[PDB]
Amino acid sequence: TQSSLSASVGDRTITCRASSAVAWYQQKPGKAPKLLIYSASSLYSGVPSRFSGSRGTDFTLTISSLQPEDFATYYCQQSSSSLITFGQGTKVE
Amino acid sequence: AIPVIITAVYSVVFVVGLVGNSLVMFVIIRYTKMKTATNIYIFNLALADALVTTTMPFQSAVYLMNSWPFGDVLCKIVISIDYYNMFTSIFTLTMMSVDRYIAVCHPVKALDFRTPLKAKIINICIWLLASSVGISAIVLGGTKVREDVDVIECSLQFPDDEYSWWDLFMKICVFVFAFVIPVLIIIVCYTLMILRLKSVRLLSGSREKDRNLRRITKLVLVVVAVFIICWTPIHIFILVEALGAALSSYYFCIALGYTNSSLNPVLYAFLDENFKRCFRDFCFP
Amino acid sequence: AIPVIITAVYSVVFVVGLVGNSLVMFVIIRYTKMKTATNIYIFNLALADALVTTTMPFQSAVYLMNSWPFGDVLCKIVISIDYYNMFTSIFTLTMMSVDRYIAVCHPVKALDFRTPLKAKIINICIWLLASSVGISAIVLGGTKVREDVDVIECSLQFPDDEYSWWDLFMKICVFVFAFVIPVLIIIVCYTLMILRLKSVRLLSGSREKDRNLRRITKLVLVVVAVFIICWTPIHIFILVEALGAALSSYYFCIALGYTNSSLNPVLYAFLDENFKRCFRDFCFP
Amino acid sequence: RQLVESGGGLVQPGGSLRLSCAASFRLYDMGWFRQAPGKEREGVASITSGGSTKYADSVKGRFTISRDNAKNTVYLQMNSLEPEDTAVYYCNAEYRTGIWEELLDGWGKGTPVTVSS
Amino acid sequence: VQLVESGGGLVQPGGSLRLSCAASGFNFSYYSIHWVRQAPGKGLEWVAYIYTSYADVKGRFTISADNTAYLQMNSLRAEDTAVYYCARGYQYWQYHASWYWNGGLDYWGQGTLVTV
Ligand SMILES: CCn1cc(CN2[C@H]3C=C(c4cccc(O)c4)[C@](C)(C[C@@H]3C(=O)OC)[C@H]2C)cn1
Ligand SMILES: CCn1cc(CN2[C@H]3C=C(c4cccc(O)c4)[C@](C)(C[C@@H]3C(=O)OC)[C@H]2C)cn1
Repeated sequence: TQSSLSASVGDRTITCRASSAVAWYQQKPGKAPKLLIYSASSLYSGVPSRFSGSRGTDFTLTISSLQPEDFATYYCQQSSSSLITFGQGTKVE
Repeated sequence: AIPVIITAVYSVVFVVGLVGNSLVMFVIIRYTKMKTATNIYIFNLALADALVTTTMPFQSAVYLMNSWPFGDVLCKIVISIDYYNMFTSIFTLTMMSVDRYIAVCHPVKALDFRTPLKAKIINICIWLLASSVGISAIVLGGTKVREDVDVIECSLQFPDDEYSWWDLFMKICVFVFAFVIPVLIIIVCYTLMILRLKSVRLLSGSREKDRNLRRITKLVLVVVAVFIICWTPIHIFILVEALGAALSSYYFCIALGYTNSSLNPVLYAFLDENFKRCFRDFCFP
Repeated sequence: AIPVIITAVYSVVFVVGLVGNSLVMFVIIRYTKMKTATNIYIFNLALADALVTTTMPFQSAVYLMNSWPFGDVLCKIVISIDYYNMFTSIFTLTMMSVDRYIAVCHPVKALDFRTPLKAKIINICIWLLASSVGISAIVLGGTKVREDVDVIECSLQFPDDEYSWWDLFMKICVFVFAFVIPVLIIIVCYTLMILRLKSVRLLSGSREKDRNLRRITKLVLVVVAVFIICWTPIHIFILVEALGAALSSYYFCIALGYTNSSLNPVLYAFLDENFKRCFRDFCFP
Repeated sequence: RQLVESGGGLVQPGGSLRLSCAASFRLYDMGWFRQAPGKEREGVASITSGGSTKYADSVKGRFTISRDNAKNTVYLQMNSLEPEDTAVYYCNAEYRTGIWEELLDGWGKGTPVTVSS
Repeated sequence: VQLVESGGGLVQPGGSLRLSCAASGFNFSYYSIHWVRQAPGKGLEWVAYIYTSYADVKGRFTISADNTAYLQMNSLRAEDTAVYYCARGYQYWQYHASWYWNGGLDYWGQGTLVTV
């Protein structure tokens, strides 16, 4: 559980409510997914510092400054005993 | 584990058979009352049966391991011992039957022909006559590796071109010269002997001598009638294989023929009173 | 008193031990893969064991009737074979332990000293060095009739005036030169080898060579330990009787020592991969 | 044999951690390997039986490892933990099944460690 | 590290298909492979991983691995049409799974279109 967000370039906050750790994935339309945040608090290698993830029970990703390239759907992946489930997905326009 | 367990015949008997044959030979050699012509021929039988007994593990390693790991020289020795035993036993039994016929039907000439020294000479010539195949087995015996399964075979080694015919000729000659003629001679001698015994059955002479004569004759008869109910299946099977479940029957016939080397001491102990007394005295003095 | 127990043990030895040791010797001789120094010593051990299992039917003639019907020459041969086996087995085990110690603690000299040709020369030297007792037993062996029970006994005949001193001297010398000193050498070698193994068991680092070396060392250790526990009761019993239900214990010790000749092929098959593979190939090609 | 690891927990930056790799006939070379999600496997420490220790260039000056020969267990001490150390630490172990057995390499299950709070 | 997915084609409903993934640039023994599909106009959803598991897809789906991974399809449904992506993760990802660690799927392929 996380739908649509409208913001301009340079505007700062998406929450994916569930308690295992989570990972955030970004997918441009018609493009393969890429990993941004792992262990819910660690930035993936080669990723700009704008994206940052914070833990209580509702994990959230914050972008310091929006960019024209930063416009796609963000997916939250959560682990369990024997399964991982991706989030519904939010698209920023 | 059945083949190893069923091998217990090859071990327990023959271990016992060697001991019995050695005891028979020792009793004949030591005691001075044991030196008669029949006992000398029995000594020859026991010597052959004790010689063939010592080669039993060399047939147990075969039949079980299906191959011969003992080499060419041991193959030659074992083959020679087998042929020597098979020839000498039947020749000595034929001489036993002829000697008994002489003793019974011709008591006049039996006073000089049945000398123990003459019996020893006859034994020596029996062993020399059996050397025709005893030495040919040494010369021709050897090991040949099978060309399709890598199994070493111990057998006679005839030339490859006409082996086919040489093996058949050798088997035919072996059968004729070791089973047919000696058994025919034994049958003729014992038929004449039984006819004479039946004719004089109602008018027998001195009872003390008659008892010993009939007792020794009924022992020789049982020994011969055990040798030829024990050695009959192997000859017939070999001939019908050369001319014409089979493997199981093959190993039973071999085992029965080798068993004959162990029953002779038991027969002597049961039937011959002197042998029984000697056995009891030696076992429990 | 049931006599078939030890007789059945003797017969099982007489067949199975002969078959297994013959297989071991054939495998060592045939395959070039199995021509190593420790395998040469194992060949010598198997040769001695196979020689001692041939005389099993002659051993079982005692304890069945308690006398010797085989004569002086066979008594000499049997005593010589017994002493040859006793000395050669322990000397070969001592040389195996020394060879393993050299291979483990002095790998630099192992390349020079552990060639199979040197192992063969050492085997001949072992057979010649143990011939001081084999030839002595041939010379002194014989049969002497008991004058109180009319029982023939096969044993060594020292001079009658000093039989008590000669008998105690020979039994003492056999105990120290065939049990005590070789066992001490084996114990020292294996203590040093265990120390070296454990010290390098921190940082041993050559996979294949170390694996093979430790496996073969364990095999040799097990063989030595089985020999130790099979030949200890008889040595102690003989020593105690010489110095100081007993007959039941006496023949159990004798039988236990003879069963060691049959367990070596089983040990090789269970504790060696190459020997097991060769046995499988020979049995089922 | 079974290889057991522990000492993995959420740690704030600059903290300290103590790992533990144990097995249950004796251990010869017992190393420590880290695997980041976006990086290949890299070794950080390797201690022999005699106590000789080798460290990686980044790990030098902050990482301490010692071998306990009595219990055949290792602890490796995290000092000055940083988010760049976020990875999974795998226990590479060289051991012998038995005194008369071959030398084998044991790989631990792996423990996750993240420097975050 | 490159990942290639193949084997997607036109399949009638109730049919069967096999998907293969190509692994290159890493030790296959030290990593696990997972299949994730995205239905058109829909979010991402896990398929299965290769130590195997299936989504509550269970029974209807079978997965196997060789340096190749094979997915077994039996009695395909109408909703099974999607783009299948091949991703690589930690081999002991379930064991490492906990409340403070989530390694994620670092490398993904390009996607394979399966229509039904
Ligand atoms: C491992 C056991 N084994 C033994 C052999 C060969 N023997 C058996 C059969 C023979 C034989 C007998 C009569 C006529 C004939 O033409 C041949 C031998 C001559 C005697 C042996 C035997 O039967 O004595 C009970 C010999 C070649 C093969 N396998
Ligand atoms: C019927 C069986 N039997 C065999 C014998 C004689 N043997 C047994 C005892 C002896 C011996 C052994 C150790 C120390 C020692 O001073 C002497 C022999 C030298 C070896 C035989 C044995 O024990 O090998 C298991 C030999 C004379 C008497 N009866």
